[PDB]
Amino acid sequence: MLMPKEDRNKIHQYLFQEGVVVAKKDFNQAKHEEIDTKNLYVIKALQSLTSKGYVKTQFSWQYYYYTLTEEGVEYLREYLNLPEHIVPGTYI
Amino acid sequence: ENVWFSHPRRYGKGSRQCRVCSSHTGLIRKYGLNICRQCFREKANDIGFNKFR
Amino acid sequence: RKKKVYTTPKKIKHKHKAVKLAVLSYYKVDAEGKVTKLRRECSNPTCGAGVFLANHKDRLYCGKCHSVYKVNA
Amino acid sequence: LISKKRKLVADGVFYAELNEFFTRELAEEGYSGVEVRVTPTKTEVIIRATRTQDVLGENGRRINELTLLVQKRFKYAPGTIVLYAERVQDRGLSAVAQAESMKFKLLNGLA
Amino acid sequence: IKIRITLTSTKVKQLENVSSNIVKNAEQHNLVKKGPVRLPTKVLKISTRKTPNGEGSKTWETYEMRIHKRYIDLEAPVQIVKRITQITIEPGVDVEVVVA
RNA sequence: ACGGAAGGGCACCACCAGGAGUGGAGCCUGCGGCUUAAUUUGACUCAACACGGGGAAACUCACCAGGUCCAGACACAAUAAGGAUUGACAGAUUGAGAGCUCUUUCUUGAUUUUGUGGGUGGUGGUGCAUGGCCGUUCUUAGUUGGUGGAGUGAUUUGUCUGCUUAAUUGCGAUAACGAACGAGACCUUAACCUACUAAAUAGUGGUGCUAGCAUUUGCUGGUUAUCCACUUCUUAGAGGGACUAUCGGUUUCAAGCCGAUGGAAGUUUGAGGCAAUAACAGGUCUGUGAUGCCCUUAGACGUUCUGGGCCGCACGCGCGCUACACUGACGGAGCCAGCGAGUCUAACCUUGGCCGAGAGGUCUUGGUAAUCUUGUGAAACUCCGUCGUGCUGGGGAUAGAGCAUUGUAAUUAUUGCUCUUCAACGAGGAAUUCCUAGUAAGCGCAAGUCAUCAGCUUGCGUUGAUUACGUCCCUGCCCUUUGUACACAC
Ligand SMILES: [Mg+2]
Ligand SMILES: [Mg+2]
Ligand SMILES: [Mg+2]
Ligand SMILES: [Mg+2]
Ligand SMILES: [Mg+2]
Ligand SMILES: [Mg+2]
Ligand SMILES: [Mg+2]
Ligand SMILES: [Mg+2]
Ligand SMILES: [Mg+2]
Ligand SMILES: [Mg+2]
Ligand SMILES: [Mg+2]
Ligand SMILES: [Mg+2]
Ligand SMILES: [Mg+2]
Ligand SMILES: [Mg+2]
Ligand SMILES: [Mg+2]
Ligand SMILES: [Mg+2]
Ligand SMILES: [Mg+2]
Ligand SMILES: [Mg+2]
Ligand SMILES: [Mg+2]
Ligand SMILES: [Mg+2]
Ligand SMILES: [Mg+2]
Ligand SMILES: [Mg+2]
Ligand SMILES: [Mg+2]
Ligand SMILES: [Mg+2]
Ligand SMILES: [Mg+2]
Ligand SMILES: [Mg+2]
Ligand SMILES: [Mg+2]
Ligand SMILES: [Mg+2]
Ligand SMILES: [Zn+2]
Ligand SMILES: [Zn+2]
Repeated sequence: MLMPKEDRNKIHQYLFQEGVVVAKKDFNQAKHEEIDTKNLYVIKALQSLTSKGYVKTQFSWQYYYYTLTEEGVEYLREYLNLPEHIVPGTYI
Repeated sequence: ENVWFSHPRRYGKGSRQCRVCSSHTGLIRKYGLNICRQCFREKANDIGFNKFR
Repeated sequence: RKKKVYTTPKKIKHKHKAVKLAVLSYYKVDAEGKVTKLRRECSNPTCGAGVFLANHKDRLYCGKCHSVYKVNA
Repeated sequence: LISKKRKLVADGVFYAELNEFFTRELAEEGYSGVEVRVTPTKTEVIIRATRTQDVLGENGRRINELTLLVQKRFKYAPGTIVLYAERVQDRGLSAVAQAESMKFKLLNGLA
Repeated sequence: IKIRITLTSTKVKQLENVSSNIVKNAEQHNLVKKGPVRLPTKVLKISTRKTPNGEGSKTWETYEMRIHKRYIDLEAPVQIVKRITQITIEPGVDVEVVVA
């Protein structure tokens, strides 16, 4: 789906910073929380991420819990052009 | 377009839906839990409602 | 689900695709001189003198104040 | 600033929702229930499973992401919600663990 | 100091042992108190049809949740109040303290 | 399994003796049919028809007339920064400041677009492909191994002649013994506790201060920082209490049953909750991000927007509500409940004051609640009157006009209020429903759905009868015996 690269990088940097992301299954919400982007934008971008094995989902009462894998964190690392082992959402 | 999904949903059955199954019919709005009656029948034991009489 | 005969006019009429022109960005060409600008641009502090105003008729149309900046010079 | 009735049904549906969430993703870890203890300064969620090393992951990475998930969904402050894992005893005396083991065996294709 | 402790649970023996250890600690510190006043148990009732569809006999089902509420009024300084709210944390029982 | 076969025992979803009715009228609501662009659809004896928590203006919504959009992930191929593609003022166009599309050029710039595969969604189909849930068989007492015994075997005994019980509940009998599930036990609730713990978020008494009358002490009241005392009433928690106790009858004289006394309670104390095996090719894919398969998947059956429809009416049925009047209608006064619900990043239950005939409005106030709404000052009821056997001051349908409230929007009146209109109905044929005590019936109140809309349902309390304390005649049910040419089983 078409979306500006500004908001794509917003979704991706929030995912790389936190490691998880919730998206209440409410299209036409037009304002996600934790992120100033559309809920439809973040949901569909994450779905396109899940399809290429990077991140997994759970619906669980219309809520779309997403958590990313190691392929996801390295792909987001090279996508955002960050140093090797900069910071995951996996601190001790 | 902005007009798409323009219609107000401030009241009526289109304003509410089941928090579990997103159904519009059979809502239990008592005590602000907003579950359809079937899903309430399933989840009542772990919500904390029980049958005594 | 019997059938749909399409009693509406058979009017599959999908729009343009931002019609494919040739090369663009025509400011001016000046032989061994500095080039001026066609499409005298918008008067917003938001537009940094890079966005053309269009001119169809009776008005000029903008890109930064993206719809409403109507001047008749 | 909520009435006590709505508060108690709120924690009821909260427990039910997180139990449904945990039995959805933690099926292959022997998730056999969850318990909540709200407390001054913190609320704790004690998961009772069998494969505690699998629900923890490497250095608690899965516990960390689960805490972050429930915090993001329930709008808790970071740190006010904590999760603990627990190797449940008497695994045979747990209907859901035996049920999910049966489910996984039948999905693997056992008679 | 005029503090009030309110317990607003559903588990009656959990609430009862919480209140009993509260009052024995209070009388161990020889504190004045209005004892545990037990408010009326409020029953939250929800009556539904058993069937998901419409047919059958019109059989109804009433799921209830009893809520038990107690309150104890204390006059005791801030330090014994702080250890009182540090202690008496029971699972499934909600407590709150108000002052003045 | 069935019998218009027998024996025994049961049930107001059976009857008896009755009660209140329904069926008759008007209206509300559901169903069929008819009509329609659509009048979405499921369910058809109990076990469909005020059921889908289904009281639909829009949403709901699935149907109809039209208009958009894509939320077609991902992989591969093609176009391609001399640009893939997106968006847009105004005008035409359109119900429509939907660029939807067209004119005109602007804008953006690898996210895309086109094709292929492959997905995704679907209140689309299949409840006869399913899971789960529910209902029913079936509110009755029934069901099953182990080891023995009988029989070639299917199978049977155990699980039974009698007597008893609400009950394969027990006494007993006995090729059976010992068990299990169900019933019961259990749990909740309603009744009792002047015995325990307590309590300005429940009360009571006294003390102060204070109002009125009598005054002679008194009677009736008010009073939050006037305190003091208590827990009878109120709330709870922990317990106790009834086990058919005692007595008298009756029974092989055992299980038990009947009567009386005592007792708050002597129909397993009352009412429920839970409730076995085996099944129905019961219902539900329209509760489910529960689902296999099939269909569709981009001028889509996805989704959303506008407007209709689900209410449409020659008719036929089912739940009900109003009544057909003096055991009454109306007008004044008198005046008593219980179950419950209620606002936070919202605008809920509203007191009180004022305005308004009214509905309602406005200014404030309390309450996240045993504290405030709320003593929910409910209605039926009672006492005084008016009326007067007249379809009448019964009855209040059908209409016209106006005033308000909810909502974006009320036109096929959302409801409420005012005035006017003032119809059938004179107690209901064949038929047929429910019911044995605080039960029927009458009476209203709260909650559910809910922005607004109860004639519905779920509960609550208020007033409170008659008639049985039985039978198997009808309708069925359980067990035994018997007959069968039945086995999808009369
Ligand atoms: Mg009888
Ligand atoms: Mg009779
Ligand atoms: Mg009648
Ligand atoms: Mg029956
Ligand atoms: Mg519509
Ligand atoms: Mg509609
Ligand atoms: Mg659809
Ligand atoms: Mg079936
Ligand atoms: Mg089924
Ligand atoms: Mg044998
Ligand atoms: Mg033999
Ligand atoms: Mg045998
Ligand atoms: Mg006084
Ligand atoms: Mg005797
Ligand atoms: Mg009983
Ligand atoms: Mg189903
Ligand atoms: Mg209808
Ligand atoms: Mg009915
Ligand atoms: Mg009167
Ligand atoms: Mg009262
Ligand atoms: Mg009259
Ligand atoms: Mg009958
Ligand atoms: Mg209502
Ligand atoms: Mg309506
Ligand atoms: Mg209804
Ligand atoms: Mg014969
Ligand atoms: Mg045959
Ligand atoms: Mg015949
Ligand atoms: Zn639901
Ligand atoms: Zn500008």
